[PDB]
Amino acid sequence: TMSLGAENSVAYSNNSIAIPTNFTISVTTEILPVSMTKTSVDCTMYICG
Amino acid sequence: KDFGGFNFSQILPDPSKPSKRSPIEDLLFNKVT
Ligand SMILES: *[C@@H]1O[C@H](CO)[C@@H](O[C@@H]2O[C@H](CO)[C@@H](O)[C@H](O)[C@H]2NC(C)=O)[C@H](O)[C@H]1NC(C)=O
Ligand SMILES: *[C@@H]1O[C@H](CO)[C@@H](O[C@@H]2O[C@H](CO)[C@@H](O)[C@H](O)[C@H]2NC(C)=O)[C@H](O)[C@H]1NC(C)=O
Ligand SMILES: *[C@@H]1O[C@H](CO)[C@@H](O[C@@H]2O[C@H](CO)[C@@H](O)[C@H](O)[C@H]2NC(C)=O)[C@H](O)[C@H]1NC(C)=O
Repeated sequence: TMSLGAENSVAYSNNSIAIPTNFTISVTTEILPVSMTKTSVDCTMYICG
Repeated sequence: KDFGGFNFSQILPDPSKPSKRSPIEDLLFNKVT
């Protein structure tokens, strides 16, 4: 059976906050298709030659 | 569940239910046939 994610319990309390002290500059890739191959079919030639 | 007066019982999972669903989620699953 698959595991959805690693378990993480956030330590919530009514008077505690977590503040970041550092940062990471992260570059991520996103690949998106834009166009396809432009295909034309001669219907008469394809069916009958 | 001390959230400064905010109540989330209707949306948090119900421990009593075997499916571990919220009351709203349980209602949604019941209303779909
Ligand atoms: C802020 O404090 C809380 C509580 O003192 C820390 O939460 C604990 O983290 C340890 C390490 O993973 C766990 O073993 C404990 O079970 C956590 N406690 C609770 C109540 O969840 C928390 O890690 C602290 N934050 C930082 C950045 O150190
Ligand atoms: C914030 O994180 C960066 C990591 O990018 C820390 O930079 C590193 O600092 C150590 C200690 O001087 C060096 O050995 C590493 O080579 C540094 N890494 C890079 C990429 O420069 C930075 O020191 C951290 N700052 C704080 C305040 O924690
Ligand atoms: C949050 O809301 C829940 C549900 O709206 C409250 O639970 C109700 O409590 C009363 C008083 O004991 C019962 O008569 C109801 O039957 C309970 N409803 C359900 C659905 O169990 C709850 O008291 C509210 N407050 C907190 C702090 O959880």
